[PDB]
Amino acid sequence: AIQGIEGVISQLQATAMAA
Amino acid sequence: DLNDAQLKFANDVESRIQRRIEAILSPIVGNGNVHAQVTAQLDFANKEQTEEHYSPNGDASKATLRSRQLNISEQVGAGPRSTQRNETSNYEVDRTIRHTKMNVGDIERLSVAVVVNYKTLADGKPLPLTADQMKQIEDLTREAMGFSDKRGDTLNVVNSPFSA
Amino acid sequence: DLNDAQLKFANDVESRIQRRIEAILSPIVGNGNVHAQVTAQLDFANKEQTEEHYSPNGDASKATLRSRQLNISEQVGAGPRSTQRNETSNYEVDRTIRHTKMNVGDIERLSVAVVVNYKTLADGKPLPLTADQMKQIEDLTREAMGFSDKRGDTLNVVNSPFSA
Amino acid sequence: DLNDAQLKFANDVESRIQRRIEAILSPIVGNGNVHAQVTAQLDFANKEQTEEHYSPNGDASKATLRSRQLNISEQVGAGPRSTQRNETSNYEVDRTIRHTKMNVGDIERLSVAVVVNYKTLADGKPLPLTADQMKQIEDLTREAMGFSDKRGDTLNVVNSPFSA
Amino acid sequence: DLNDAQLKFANDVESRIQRRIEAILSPIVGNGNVHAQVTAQLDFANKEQTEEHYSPNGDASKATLRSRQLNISEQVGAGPRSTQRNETSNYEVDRTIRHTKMNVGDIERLSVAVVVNYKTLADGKPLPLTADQMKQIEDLTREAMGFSDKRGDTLNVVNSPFSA
Repeated sequence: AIQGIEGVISQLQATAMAA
Repeated sequence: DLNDAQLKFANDVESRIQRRIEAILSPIVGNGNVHAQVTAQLDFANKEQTEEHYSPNGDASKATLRSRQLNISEQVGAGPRSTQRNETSNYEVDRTIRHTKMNVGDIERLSVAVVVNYKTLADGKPLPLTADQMKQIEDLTREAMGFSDKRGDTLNVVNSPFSA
Repeated sequence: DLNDAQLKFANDVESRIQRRIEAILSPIVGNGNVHAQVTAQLDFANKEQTEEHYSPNGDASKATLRSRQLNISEQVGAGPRSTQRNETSNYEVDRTIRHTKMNVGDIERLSVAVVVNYKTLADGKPLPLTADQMKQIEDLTREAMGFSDKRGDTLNVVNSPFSA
Repeated sequence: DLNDAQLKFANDVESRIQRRIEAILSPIVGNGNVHAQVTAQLDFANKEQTEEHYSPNGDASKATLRSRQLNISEQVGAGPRSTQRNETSNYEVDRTIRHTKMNVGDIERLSVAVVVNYKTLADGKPLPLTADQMKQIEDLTREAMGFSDKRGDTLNVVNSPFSA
Repeated sequence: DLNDAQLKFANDVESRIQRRIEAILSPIVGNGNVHAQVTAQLDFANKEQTEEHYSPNGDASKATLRSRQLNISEQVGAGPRSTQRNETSNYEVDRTIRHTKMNVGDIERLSVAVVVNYKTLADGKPLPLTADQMKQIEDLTREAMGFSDKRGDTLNVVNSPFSA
């Protein structure tokens, strides 16, 4: 989904912050 | 309802472009010796876009690897030669996700009509302007209107004596 | 109900296009020496569109890979040659999802009818206009109406003496 | 609603660029002997981007390894030679994740129109400026407007006598 | 809302750079004999970055090991020789994780326009400055503005007589 890809990029940002 | 708000938005944008053109066209041509009107084709369609890009890794120099198994066998007895190469490679690739929400109310195509007056000297003869001055007016109007070729903007400036 | 609102929306759009044309056509032709009327074919159909685009990866130079298994065997005994190549490739592709909701009330096709008057000199003879002036009026009206060829816009400006 | 706020934001940015240009153009050309107007194409589209980059490890000198199994066999009987090399390598790669949220309201393309006056000496003759002075004005305006070529900025400064 | 705060932030930064330039340019050129204006392209985009770096271990001298199995066999009967080497190595690698959150409001590109006056002696003749003095002013302005080439900073200082 478009919103699904939005969620994927959001989880990538989450990984960035966690690191 | 919403259509009226969009129309008022278009009217305000057109009026401000008109005023910006008039502001620079006033000092040289003179107050009232220039009239311009602007029409704007706007964008009131909500668009949402997600873009994914993968960097190519077909070249061994820029290819990033995690695990690689290379089984090589050469049973020379060209004669009864027997070559066998089993290669397995797992790659990691660059990834770029871009999420874009276009603004509602952007300008798609702007066309502007400008008319200038003649020059009445102390005698009163309406002497028309020159080619260089017309080119200067065209350039100034292009600068004021934000003229662009990707949008498809059209500009027309003509010289004619104003009526009484 | 809703149809009346759509009709009033069309009437306001047509009136504003008419006024924009009249505004530029007034200073040169003169007050009352120009009349224009606009009709607008509008878009009141709700459309929703989702677009998916994949970048081609048939060329090995732009192909992005995650895993690749290449088993190669050559048992030379052309003689009793035996070549065998088992290739398995998993690709990652660029992806672009665009979601678009078209605005309700957009313009599909605009046709505009403009009529100008003759020129009555100090004597009073209704002298018709010239070809250059007619071309200038046509260009100005095209600029004011936002003339476009993709829409299918039609413009007609004729010169005739006004009645008493 | 939000469109009006965006438009006011654009108006304030344009006014401040105009004032910055006028501030430097005033001391040399003189008060009122310079007029400038600015239009700004802005960015009101919310964009979010995540970037992943992998350092290439195809060269054995920069390749980082965790485990490596190298089975080598050579049964010499070229004769009945039999070479066999089974190599398995697990790598660790450099990784860089960048998450970027672009600001809403950035400038995309700035075009500025500046007009200067002539020079009236003690006699009163409107003597035009020189090429060197025009180049200096162009450079000063480019500095004030933040002229850049990546954006696609256009600047036009013309010299003409101001009207009464 | 937030855009106005960002704009005020930019205005304060530009004003302070202007004042810093004026402070050093005042004692030598004189009060009022120098005017400068600053524009700043700022960074209001929130960025978050995580960087991982692995030290290469391809050279046996810098390679750190935890477990190593080296099976070597040589059955000499080159004749019917049979060499076999099975090597398994587990490595420990240096690792550096850097997490960076870039500041919001940093400067991307600074361009500064400075104008100086002429020198009116006791007679009153506006004598222009010299090349050495102009170079000194350029160097002082570069120092005050924090001139850098990575940012892409541009500086323009011109000499011209001020108007009355």
